[PDB]
Amino acid sequence: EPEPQMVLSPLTSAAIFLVVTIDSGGEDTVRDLLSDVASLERAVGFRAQPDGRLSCVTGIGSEAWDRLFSGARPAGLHPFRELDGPVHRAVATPGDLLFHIRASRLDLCFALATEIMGRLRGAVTPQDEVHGFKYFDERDMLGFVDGTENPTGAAARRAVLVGAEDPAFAGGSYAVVQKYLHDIDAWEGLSVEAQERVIGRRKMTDVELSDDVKPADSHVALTSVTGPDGSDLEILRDNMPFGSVGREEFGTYFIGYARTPEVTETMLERMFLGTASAPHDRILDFSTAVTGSLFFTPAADFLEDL
Ligand code: HEM
Ligand SMILES: [Mg+2]
Ligand SMILES: [Mg+2]
Ligand SMILES: [Mg+2]
Repeated sequence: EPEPQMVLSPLTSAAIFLVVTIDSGGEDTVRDLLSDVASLERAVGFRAQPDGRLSCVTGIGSEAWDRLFSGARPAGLHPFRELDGPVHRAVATPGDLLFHIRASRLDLCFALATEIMGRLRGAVTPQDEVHGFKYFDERDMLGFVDGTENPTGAAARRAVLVGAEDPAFAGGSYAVVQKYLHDIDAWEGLSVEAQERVIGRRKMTDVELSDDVKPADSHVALTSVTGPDGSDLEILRDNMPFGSVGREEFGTYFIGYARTPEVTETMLERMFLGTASAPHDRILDFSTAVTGSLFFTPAADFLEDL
């Protein structure tokens, strides 16, 4: 019965991440926009189907939820949890609404962002806006393939969609965003083999390092999580490169979706606070988080019915 938003998108070479705060008294304008956001997605995207692949996933933050709605809330919806590691910090930054806009073309993303922001004029203040672009063969700004071990099909739906554990919000998901900037000069001072040690995969061929070679403080080791029952705890990432050459800004826009924030926050805790065998994730020695926000992306029928 409950239809998910397009959390599980086919691959898209362009994206706009829009994060805004809701102004005092902007709630009615926001509720009106939420009830139309699927209609606007069809209005912009339909004429470019099937290759356009335009979608918007709309998220609401914990504080914004309690300003917009009354009664029961999604069981896991809280402000992003700031992590204060001995070396690396995951900052919490303002954000009430997320529009995760993806397509095969930036123009479609741009036109939908314009229609959305057009309707929210006078009710919201811009916080963050990133225009993301596919970078060669699905690489990120560190020169590694990014997305390889994402779950797909049924395994992806089981990892990202709320079900019987929170029935009133079935078909929703939890999105965590962090905008990362990379120290490309420091990164380029490492050999390819030193970089592979940091990530935990081979750079050109994208083959995972063997169990006896993969460092405990590699990115892949610390973001590989097995639950008590033995099965892998997974998230769905759609990381997007961005930047500005004049400002020497070379970034990764991280977005991770999970059926509970506990899986994503377990990964972040291992990365920023480490484990018995790792001080922290070596990727953070080349990567600074400058935002951090958590959102609930409800079933599409929750937004339509407002
Ligand atoms: C800081 C910028 C980031 C970059 C540049 C980055 C890059 C990558 C790369 C290159 C891989 C290996 C290929 C793949 O399977 O996708 C990877 C894997 C992964 N990343 Fe990250 N990542 C970043 C942040 C994060 C964060 C913040 C999390 C979680 C909160 C995360 C979770 C994962 C997971 C779950 C995998 C799959 C590991 C596995 O099961 O094999 N990443 N990432
Ligand atoms: Mg990609
Ligand atoms: Mg530099
Ligand atoms: Mg694995």
